[PDB]
Amino acid sequence: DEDETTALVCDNGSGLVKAGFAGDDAPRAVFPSIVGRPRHQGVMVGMGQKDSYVGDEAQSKRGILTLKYPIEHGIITNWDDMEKIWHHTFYNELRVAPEEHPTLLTEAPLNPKANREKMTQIMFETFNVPAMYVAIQAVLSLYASGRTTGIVLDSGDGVTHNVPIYEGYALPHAIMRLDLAGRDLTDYLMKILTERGYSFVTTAEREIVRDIKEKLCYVALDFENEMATAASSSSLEKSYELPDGQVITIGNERFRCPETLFQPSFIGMESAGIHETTYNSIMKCDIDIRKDLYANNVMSGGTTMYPGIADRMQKEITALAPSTMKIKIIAPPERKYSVWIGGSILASLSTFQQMWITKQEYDEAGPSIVHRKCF
Amino acid sequence: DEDETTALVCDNGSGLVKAGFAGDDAPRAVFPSIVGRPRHQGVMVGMGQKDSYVGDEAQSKRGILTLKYPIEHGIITNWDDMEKIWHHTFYNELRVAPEEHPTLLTEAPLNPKANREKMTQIMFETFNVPAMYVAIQAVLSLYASGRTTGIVLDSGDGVTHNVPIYEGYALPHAIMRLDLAGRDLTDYLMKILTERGYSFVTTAEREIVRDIKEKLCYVALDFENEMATAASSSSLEKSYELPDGQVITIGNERFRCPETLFQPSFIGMESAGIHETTYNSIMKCDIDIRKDLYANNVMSGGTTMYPGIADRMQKEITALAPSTMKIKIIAPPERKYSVWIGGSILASLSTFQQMWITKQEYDEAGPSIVHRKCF
Amino acid sequence: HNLRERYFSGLIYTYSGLFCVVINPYKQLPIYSEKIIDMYKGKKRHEMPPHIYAIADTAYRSMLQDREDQSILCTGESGAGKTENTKKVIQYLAVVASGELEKQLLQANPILEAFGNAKTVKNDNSSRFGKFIRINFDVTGYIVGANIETYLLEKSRAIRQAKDERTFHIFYYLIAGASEQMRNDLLLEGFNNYTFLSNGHVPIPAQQDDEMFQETLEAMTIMGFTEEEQTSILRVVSSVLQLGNIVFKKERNTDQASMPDNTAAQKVCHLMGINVTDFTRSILTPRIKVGRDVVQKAQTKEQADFAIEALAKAKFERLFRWILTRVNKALDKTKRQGASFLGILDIAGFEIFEINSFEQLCINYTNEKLQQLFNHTMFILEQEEYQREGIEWNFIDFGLDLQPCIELIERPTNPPGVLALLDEECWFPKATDTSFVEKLIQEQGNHAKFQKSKQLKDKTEFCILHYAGKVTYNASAWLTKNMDPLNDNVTSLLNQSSDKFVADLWKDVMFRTVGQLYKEQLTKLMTTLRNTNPNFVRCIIPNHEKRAGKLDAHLVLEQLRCNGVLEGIRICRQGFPNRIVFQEFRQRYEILAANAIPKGFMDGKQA
Repeated sequence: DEDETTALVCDNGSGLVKAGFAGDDAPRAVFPSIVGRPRHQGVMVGMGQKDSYVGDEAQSKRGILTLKYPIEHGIITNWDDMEKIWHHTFYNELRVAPEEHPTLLTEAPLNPKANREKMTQIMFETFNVPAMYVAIQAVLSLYASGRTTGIVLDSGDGVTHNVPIYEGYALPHAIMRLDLAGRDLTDYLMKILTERGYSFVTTAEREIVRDIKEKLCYVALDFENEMATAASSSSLEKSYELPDGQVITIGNERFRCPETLFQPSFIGMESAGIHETTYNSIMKCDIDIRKDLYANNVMSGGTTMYPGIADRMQKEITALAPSTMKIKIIAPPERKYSVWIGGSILASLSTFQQMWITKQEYDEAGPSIVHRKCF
Repeated sequence: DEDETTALVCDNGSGLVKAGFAGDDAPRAVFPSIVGRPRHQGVMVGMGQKDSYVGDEAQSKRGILTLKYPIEHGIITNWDDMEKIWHHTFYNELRVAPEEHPTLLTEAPLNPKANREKMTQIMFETFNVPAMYVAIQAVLSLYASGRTTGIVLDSGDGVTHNVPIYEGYALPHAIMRLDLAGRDLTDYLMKILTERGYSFVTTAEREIVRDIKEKLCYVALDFENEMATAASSSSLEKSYELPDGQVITIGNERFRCPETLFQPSFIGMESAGIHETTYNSIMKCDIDIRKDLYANNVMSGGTTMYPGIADRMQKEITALAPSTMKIKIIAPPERKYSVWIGGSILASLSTFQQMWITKQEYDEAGPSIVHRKCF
Repeated sequence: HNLRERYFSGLIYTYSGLFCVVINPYKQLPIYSEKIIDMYKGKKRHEMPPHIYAIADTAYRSMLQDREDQSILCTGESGAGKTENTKKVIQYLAVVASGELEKQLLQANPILEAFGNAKTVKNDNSSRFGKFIRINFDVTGYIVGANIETYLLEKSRAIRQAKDERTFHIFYYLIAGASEQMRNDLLLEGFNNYTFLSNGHVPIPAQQDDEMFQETLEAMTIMGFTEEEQTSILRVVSSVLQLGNIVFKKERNTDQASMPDNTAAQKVCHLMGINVTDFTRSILTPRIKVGRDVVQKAQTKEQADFAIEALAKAKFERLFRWILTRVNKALDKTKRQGASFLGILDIAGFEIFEINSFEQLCINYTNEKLQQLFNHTMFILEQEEYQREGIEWNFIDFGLDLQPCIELIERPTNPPGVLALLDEECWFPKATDTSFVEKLIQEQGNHAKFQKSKQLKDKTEFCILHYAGKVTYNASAWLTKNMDPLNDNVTSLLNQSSDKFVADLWKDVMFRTVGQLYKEQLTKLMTTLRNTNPNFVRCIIPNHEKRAGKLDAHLVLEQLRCNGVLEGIRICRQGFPNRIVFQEFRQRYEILAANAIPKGFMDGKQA
């Protein structure tokens, strides 16, 4: 559009996808990565007669629908429904053709090759984008924060990442590609709601639980105080109604979600947390250079939208440092979509001219061109 | 050229290159013959977009820096690092280009052809100096305190040197070019620190050790006694810490360095003693002449600037001599920089206009004009 | 020496290349009278010796007799012949045609002096804009209209000023000239108690904020401004001034909103009648316009005080724009055939100045594209020459001598051009003058007249080989006058004004940098010059101190190059500069190797 690349942007995380373009400081459109499809589609007495419920469209008649996720933890999983989402983002949400503007599809750092291929091929075979940057979902959170270096977190609904910006920036062993995100937060909220007695089995009810969380959730700076608070609906056991007559009373289970992000012990297996592999990224940086990234603990994502994410994550990372080194979280004026903001601002300066996969870049270098342009 | 030749002064040895101007009593800057070069210089939160860190600029970011050396052993070990050194000295520290500013550099006698060729070339191919001068490091320290005659041992943080002056001037077999500099005390310090448990491997840690040797260090008058004291943190076990919490309680190790000053064979080299080679360069003449050499043993340069140096060396030359010819040591009013100060004095003096390497001097007379002007 | 001894012998009006060099005495020489009106009515540029009336007839007879709209190019230092040559043509036409309406131009000009003219180096009452006075002619070529219009309103100057360059004079006219009664109606803090008027010259040199402020008020009235319309205008001057004082407190991380102490906002909002709290908090919390949504990623207080400077900039810009609007309301006749017209130019031409900055980059690049039209029409007349005879030589398009100087300022991406590198770094949610000079240096080769300065000078500075000659630019203070996060919430509040005339100014409510705005103002004045047969009048300094009968040919060529007329002369040279007539050749060269061809010989060619 404008005299920039003015490149379009699919801030396509795994729980949310943000349409937009360059010269902008905040997501143009937000629609969940969750694309939906009804259980009794056809004709019902209840439903609204659709097929591929791109985004929050999914969340509509969960009592009589089901809800898939074309991206799961940055793994762009259903690139048919992700094409639905890219159609949505550019062709529908942006309503400016992907086929016409350079687009920008955000991805988990170190995402599977297949998802990269989808993004590029699709911008260049389903959406015929002149030149699309498969942009690093975290590094965009970085660029939006007004920074180009530091601890680069993208935490939650969608997918969590942490890019270190040092002698290294992106390696299958340098960036935290944390599949621990608001998706796992949602799944755990579902499990504990079933524990209380709120049985949720279908992905429709899992998205019921996700919309619970993303609103009934708390980055538990102190999980246990508010947990006793939320054994009953005090301020932290909140209710959520599906319009079919379903009220969900979510106990400690609200803030039991983001703690899965930080402290995955809520689930019960042998795994790692967010701030931990975040510091794993910072640690590839030298002593002085882990010290360096500490300043810019840039953060974004879905769990960055639960109360305490800055305090929780920074308490943790400051602790995840030689005490000769303090750490500070950068909070964009919008985090969960600072992926979008950074991608679009990269699109704003000359920088997108340096970063897209061209349609030709794809058609020539296959979809591997993502790898050949941006991991 | 230039009645008071304004001649910039580069006290360049293995360690401290000292920057300054004609007719001054202390260098306008001091910075070792060390240039830092990081590992990968990535886009860090802490980075500099530069790779060439001249002097203590090498000592700065050792946590990621490898530290190369323009001069070692009075040998220019890197004229491009000596390009860095005179960019520093003159372009940076004197902040006046060695171009158009005569540069009364320093240079040890008996330096190999390479060092003189470099100094002149650097000065006339990186620095186009209208009038370079490399005067005798030792005779420069002589000219510092206002001397013209006497055996002037100069061991800067560069090479260890002594030019025994008498009714005339010294001999080539009676001139000390001791296999010694600040670098050697440094490396011995590194080894002996690793001995007790303060391990150093890289030029980062070795230059940690060099700044120790330059500062956490002491001319050992009773070396082994102090050693026993400083095998535990009692009286000379004095901690330098690498700022990651690397405690280096440099004990016996500190004054173990100036013991390599007086005994460079501690490292494994077959070199002689510093005060010993003073006595040697003394004896090589007639009774009256070798006696004049005996008399005035100006201890000068950086490595003769540790606590206890002058009288240690003086007891040395006395014990290391017959009782028929006495020996006395002069401590320059600024001894570590006495090389530089004599450079500055000769610069202000008419003598730089009688002794200097013109740019054309090198260009026509070959770089051997430094050989023709450095003695 | 022609120019010099001609002017000295009176001949201010020397032809040069193919231009009416007016080595301006700043006295309107009585070569504009009805006798010269008609001694040129019928007599285009080259028909008679060098005259704004030779060219004024080029214009007119193109207007009546060729039925072609016209534009008397009149370029050079502001007020260095501009009003001189402009009113020259104005009167030429006034008697050649039916002028009256341009007469309000002369009362527009003080207001233009107030809000559009900002002081400059080579002129004190200098139009820091370039205006054009379009005299609109009947099909009979009769002045039934005349409408003036100003472009290069250095809204930057409305906020941050240049050396020897006051703000738009009214800002000063306001504090000194607007009464302390007004100074409180206008909450007029002092000249430098206001963030703007930081320029040292409180009054215009050879002038005063008081008297030209009363020019401002009364002339606004003659244009149709009530002294309460004027006084809200002045509240705008002063509230723009207040804006720079309105600072929105920032935070360490990229955050959104803080300014508790909105007393300077209290002042801007008393003057503008807008709310102090809406103004403030919505500069704290503006809705950043990002796409399908206008999200409260509320501008970082970086962009908040940038929205402050933007409010002041665009506020005073539309102030003087509505002002020039009333200017043209009572200025032009609402009745006109105007089937032809004459846009006579009054711009600060190629400005050989000491401050060459955002406003001055835009001004010098403006004169670049203007003297491009000028030298291209010189190319037109040079081609007219070569086609007049049988001339196998049709030498280069001569305005092309200007082009590499021009995209140097213009290129917006694909490593971009100077003012548009500025524009890039203003498209950022933050301000990046560092990436601005990054782009300056990396792009100096992407320009063709970018003189990126030395290893140490280029780091924030550079040069731009302007057609004024190279002009060195330190592009480091441009984003602050160019970021322009014009707070649509606060500018809407300016429409939500309770000072209703203030609302009239910004009934119009982030990105869209001011570098692009000033390129826009260039292109406006450039089309006003070029849309016609560009009529060749030049405004030349024998002294920019506004002197008559005094000259050094130095200043002559200074303005010639500043009008491109030194370049236009080189360009006649770049073409066929001279033309030895056939019989001239026969006279001249019977003695010179004719030898069978006595002078006055028979064969035009063969002799």
